[PDB]
Amino acid sequence: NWLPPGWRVEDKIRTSGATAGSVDKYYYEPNTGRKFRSRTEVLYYLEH
DNA sequence: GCCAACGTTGGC
DNA sequence: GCCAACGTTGGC
Repeated sequence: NWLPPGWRVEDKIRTSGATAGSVDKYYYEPNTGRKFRSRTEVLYYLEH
């Protein structure tokens, strides 16, 4: 994508409820493994 | 207070 | 209706 080196993205499928079958993505910072739950939040972190 | 789970919201 | 960013919230 436009992500830097060592950034991992993970799909998690919603298993239950009305939204079941929906996918949420999560972003992992390379050498810290810190977790962000959107693209707006990650590029903000990288921009500041 | 953190956060995983699932809900809500509005531009498309 | 889809998408996905973001609201909420109860169990830890």
